[PDB]
Amino acid sequence: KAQWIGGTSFSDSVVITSHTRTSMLADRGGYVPVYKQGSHVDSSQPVMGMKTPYSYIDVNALSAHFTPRDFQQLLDEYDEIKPKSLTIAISAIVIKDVATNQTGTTVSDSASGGITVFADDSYDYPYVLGHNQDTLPGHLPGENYVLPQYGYITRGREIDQQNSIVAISDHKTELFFLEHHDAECLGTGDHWSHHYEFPDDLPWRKLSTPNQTLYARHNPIPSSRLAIMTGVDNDGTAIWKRPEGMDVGRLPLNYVPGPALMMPTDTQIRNTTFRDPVAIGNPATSDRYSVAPLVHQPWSVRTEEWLANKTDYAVHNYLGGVAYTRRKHEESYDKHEEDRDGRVTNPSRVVQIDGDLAAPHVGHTFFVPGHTRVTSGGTDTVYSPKLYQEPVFPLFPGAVWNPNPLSYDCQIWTKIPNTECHFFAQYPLLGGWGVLTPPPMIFVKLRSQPGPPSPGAHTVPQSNLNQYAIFHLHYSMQFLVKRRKRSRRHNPEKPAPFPTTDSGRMPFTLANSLKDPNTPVYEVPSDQWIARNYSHLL
Amino acid sequence: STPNQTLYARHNPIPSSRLAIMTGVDNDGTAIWKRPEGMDVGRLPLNYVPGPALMMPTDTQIRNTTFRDPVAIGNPATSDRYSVAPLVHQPWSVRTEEWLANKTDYAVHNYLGGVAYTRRKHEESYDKHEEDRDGRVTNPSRVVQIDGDLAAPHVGHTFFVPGHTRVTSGGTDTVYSPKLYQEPVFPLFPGAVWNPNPLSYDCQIWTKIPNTECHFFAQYP
Amino acid sequence: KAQWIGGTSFSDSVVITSHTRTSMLADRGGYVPVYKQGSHVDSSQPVMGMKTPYSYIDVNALSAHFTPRDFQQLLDEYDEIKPKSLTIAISAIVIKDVATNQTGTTVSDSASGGITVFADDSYDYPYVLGHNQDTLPGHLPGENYVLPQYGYITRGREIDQQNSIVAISDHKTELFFLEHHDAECLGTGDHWSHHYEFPDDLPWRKLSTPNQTLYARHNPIPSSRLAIMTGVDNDGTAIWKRPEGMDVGRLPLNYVPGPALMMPTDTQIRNTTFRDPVAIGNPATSDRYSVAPLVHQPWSVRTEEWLANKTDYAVHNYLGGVAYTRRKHEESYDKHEEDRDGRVTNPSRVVQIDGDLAAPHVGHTFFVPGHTRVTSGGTDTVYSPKLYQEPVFPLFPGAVWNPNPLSYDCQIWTKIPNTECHFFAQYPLLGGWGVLTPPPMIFVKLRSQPGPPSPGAHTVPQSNLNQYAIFHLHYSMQFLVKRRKRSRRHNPEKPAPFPTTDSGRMPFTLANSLKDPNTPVYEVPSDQWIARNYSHLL
Amino acid sequence: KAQWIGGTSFSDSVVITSHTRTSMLADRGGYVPVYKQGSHVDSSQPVMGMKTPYSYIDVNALSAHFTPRDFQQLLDEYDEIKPKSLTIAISAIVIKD
Repeated sequence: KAQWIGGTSFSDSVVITSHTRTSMLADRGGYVPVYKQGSHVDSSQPVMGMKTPYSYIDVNALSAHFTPRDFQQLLDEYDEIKPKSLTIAISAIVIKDVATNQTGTTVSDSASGGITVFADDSYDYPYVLGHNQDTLPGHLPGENYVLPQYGYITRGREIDQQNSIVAISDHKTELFFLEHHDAECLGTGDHWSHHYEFPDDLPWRKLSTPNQTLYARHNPIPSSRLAIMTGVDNDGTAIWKRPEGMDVGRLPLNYVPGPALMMPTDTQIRNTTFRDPVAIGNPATSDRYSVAPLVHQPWSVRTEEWLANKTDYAVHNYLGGVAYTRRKHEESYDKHEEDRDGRVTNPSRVVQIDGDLAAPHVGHTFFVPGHTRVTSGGTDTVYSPKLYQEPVFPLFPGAVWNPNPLSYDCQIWTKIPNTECHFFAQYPLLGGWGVLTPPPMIFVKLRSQPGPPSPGAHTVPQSNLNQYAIFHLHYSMQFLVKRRKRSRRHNPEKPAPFPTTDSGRMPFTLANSLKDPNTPVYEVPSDQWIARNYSHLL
Repeated sequence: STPNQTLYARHNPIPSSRLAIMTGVDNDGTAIWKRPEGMDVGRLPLNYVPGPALMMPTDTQIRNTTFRDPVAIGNPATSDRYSVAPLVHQPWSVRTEEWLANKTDYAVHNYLGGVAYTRRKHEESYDKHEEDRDGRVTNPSRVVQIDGDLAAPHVGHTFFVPGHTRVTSGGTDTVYSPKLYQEPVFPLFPGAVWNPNPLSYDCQIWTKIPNTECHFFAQYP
Repeated sequence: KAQWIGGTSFSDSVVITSHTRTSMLADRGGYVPVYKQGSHVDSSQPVMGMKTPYSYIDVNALSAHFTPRDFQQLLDEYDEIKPKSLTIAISAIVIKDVATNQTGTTVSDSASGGITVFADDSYDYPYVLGHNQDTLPGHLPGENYVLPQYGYITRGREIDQQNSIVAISDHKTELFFLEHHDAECLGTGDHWSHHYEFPDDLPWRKLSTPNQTLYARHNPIPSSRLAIMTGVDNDGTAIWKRPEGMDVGRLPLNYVPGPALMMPTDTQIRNTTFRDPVAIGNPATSDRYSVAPLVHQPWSVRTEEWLANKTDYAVHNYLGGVAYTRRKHEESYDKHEEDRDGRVTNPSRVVQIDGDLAAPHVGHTFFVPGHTRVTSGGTDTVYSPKLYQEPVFPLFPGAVWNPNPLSYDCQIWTKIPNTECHFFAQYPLLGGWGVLTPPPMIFVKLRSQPGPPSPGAHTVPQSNLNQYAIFHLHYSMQFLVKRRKRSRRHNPEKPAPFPTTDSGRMPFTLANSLKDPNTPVYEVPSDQWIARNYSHLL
Repeated sequence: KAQWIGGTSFSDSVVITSHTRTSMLADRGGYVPVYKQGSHVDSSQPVMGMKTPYSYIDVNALSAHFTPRDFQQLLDEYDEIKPKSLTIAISAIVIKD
């Protein structure tokens, strides 16, 4: 009994989304390492790497599970979505044989073919899901999903021999043969499904924007009963000032904002580019590795211009911010690999509208007193210290922040690195939900059929029979949700902005022709859809 | 057991990322984006940052002058201080294999603020040698990690060479030239991952968490 | 229900190792004898031989069952491994048809094909397993295992007619048609498994090195209470000497070493080579047959040089020693058959570190008294007898020795020849475990499909349809093991040396490129891994 | 019943290490304070201190509990050691004059 699965079901409790897509297994070569030496002149760093004949299914995004309309209803009626479960089923396996002839390529069923699939419930192989690498089902059903090959990075002893750093691999090099593991041989007419359930421990990710500025919550009517020290006068007077309720910037507050990198966003107009936005490394010029979204901050802020409420607001993209690259939708001969070093035009930028818990901000202590009169001219040296602008405002004990919202393309989960102690790891900087035990990587490969054996004559094994498998991939995921409790207010509350396409056409639809009749162009919004829809009092 | 993988390289070297990091702005507001390939380990945006780090110099100063104290939170310009020596969980000393033909004796780098167990005298008679004062100790056990660490030894928070930040670029409100790229003490952020120091064979087994109102990760001394 | 089997499981009691490999059955010709006449000028000796259309599976090595890492953990945590069981399962049988055309070779499934497999539980066919002949699964999964053809040697009446000896075969010639025996026809979608259990009588083979020199075990403090006769003085004085405890060489001992051949190892530098190392034969020059590892001794000893503790120790290879030939790992067009007479460069030499129960030794009675004064000048003749150096120190009643350790490539079992009386046969000189009833030879052959029958016209049967079978071969083996009881000692005990590759790269890993980009080179240690890891008091 | 205790026992679950050592109690003086004044020129900082006639037993190290070989096997076969318990017994007290 194979049934095509699809459609979503909303309930008050739970959201159940189901897709099915024809998938393909290319024949992947045998285990091959990919060793790319690093260079200190560039930013390259040595990777030992491995490539595997196996291929896995990466279903991890919201965009995969929620149809755009299903993502719309998600926000309208709900708040606090948390993922509950994930099923994946391979079914309708059919394995073609590609026979290359001078006549031509003739594909024909192989009644004898098979595929071999298994999942890691033991997490015993390098867990490659959740790093936001583009292997996903195309947004369009009817766009075949060709399963990504599986590979994994491993490190050796990494030495700086010269301008170029190389890994000699005399340690810590691992070779995982997935061949050696219990897997389930499948063949035409076999159904393999793997059900999985996220921890109950996952946090509820709010779908709604905080109402109030963090630092302005109080009664504008009364004066405070506290007196902040403004500064000293008349040599030791230490004048005190009692802030009125209205004074929002000046009122002492119980709870500080979360951390901030206070990075420049389009404040540098200079044509020069940062090699890397934020990188914790210990080479003056020798090397580095980025920590890009090092904090939970808007990657890009709307920041409405003021020229008569300019129609196109200036969108500020913070260095270290991240934008989802728009995939090519059934796009033929536009691959345009000739653009190198991965320059990407017009990515989805995840622009927040500055409904943030706290306005975008950059200076830890910004003030203009003049000298601090401790370390005032300089400390013990020529070094002029305790400079007022301090980058990276740090996390203090009393503190409050919200992580990034859920973009429609946001990754759903990721694997909290297996490590002794971790801190707020449940909120990944880059995505939805850190999980200790994630959805297993489901490894699939064509059962290899070798060619005719030689009578021990030339000792070169004939290449495997060229063949490929195509199958339905059922993947259903259940989300726990809570219907929104509307703030009880007398105002109609302006909805989150409906998506906008550069084209001006409706988003997530097939446009007839963009300078072609041939194929329709599926249109995605100019910017990343953000799951934050309605205010809620903080 | 030692962690296998570099923190920042865990992913499939085969695919390109589906994210685009902003590399920098061009042509006055172009804001060029770059999609890192899977292989690019340093350049790939990551969900989980390293733990804190003091980025202290280890044998990079060759100067015969010595630090009175390695790390000390105190509020006297010259009046007083008290050390916080192993202020973070970091290798106290890293092996850091030399490269001269894979030199047989690797240069062991001892981070200031690192700590080494003093070798006790084993039934050692009349070698007490108290005449050496101020507790100068020769050849202590240095707890040298081999740099199998979760993340390689590292020192700069934001290290880059753009030129001016073009916020507080020449200076802030003053002559003070601010937001200097090298920031010491890379701080603990909300998403973060680290491992505490391993268990040396001489490592103390327990300690008493000070009786105090609120403590943070006190279970790992 | 066919499931791919793999992975190992360690327990305190038992080790269970499982592999699965795509296998192939070539079409082997009909029964053909191979008769090679012998020559007395050379060492050749006549063999009647037989070749069979059948093919068998030889799974016998440790390297097959234990993944290198699984062999590592074997030593770290265990001692005394003994083999418990062996399962073999053929499954996922698929039988291609090779159609040769002027167009080209087109393989296509044959829904009608079959294979015919059976096992000898009666040992009624010549048992060919366990002689260390290279038919084994390649170390790399993904290296197809093409089952070896089956053949057997038989002897006739062997006469020296001339310089060349020939077997006339007027006796003792046997013809085994495996066709005539009960076997199980298999076809696409059939599962055939054969479970087997070693005797309980097998000895525990220690994985740990003896601590103490055999001849030095005693209290260094006391003097002995025995007096050895050193020699006679003053014409009949017969001076006696009481050895002190420290004197290890001179102290009389209850238990002698095992046998020894005291063979020269690299002491001959001469370019001349031994035709055969050790051969019990009765032809002055007419003929011989080797007994190569005639005793349990180190085949090769490390024997550390002294030049400032020279980094590369001089490895001494005892004549009659044996070394495992390194197989070519997915190695293409390096077959290099042009090297003839089987000259092999750089085999795995099974080098012991001289942790032996007794140091390497060569002289039975070595002494320099001068004449024995029995048979002193000569015996009854010119022959000068009872020469002090006696080769082949013999096994005496009180005696103690250890057999060779278990190399990672060591064969697991062998069949004790069916014979009236045998002596210590349970320890094969060359390998792991002699067994009375070994794992059955599992004979497999393609079910033969003849070509179109002629209308009795040319009376030459059309060749069989060219076809070959490929299938999964599950082979699981269980080992009984005992966790090590650590010698209770205050010292950390230096581990057995980790493997070393000539390349310097980590052993048992895929190296990217050796002067090629094309395929990775799987790297095996310079010398045979030895299963002896930690000392234990003897 | 006084028995000399020693030796370690490894199990899959738990590691049990035992040592026994002849110990001595010196006669320690009465309560004495040690007051060392601090100096800003140096790094010295004032400590009031106290010294007690009492003496305590500090058993706290891994090296104390794990014999080097017992520490070796610890690593070879195990991971994730956490301390479970600690017993201390004074016995065979004999007091010289």
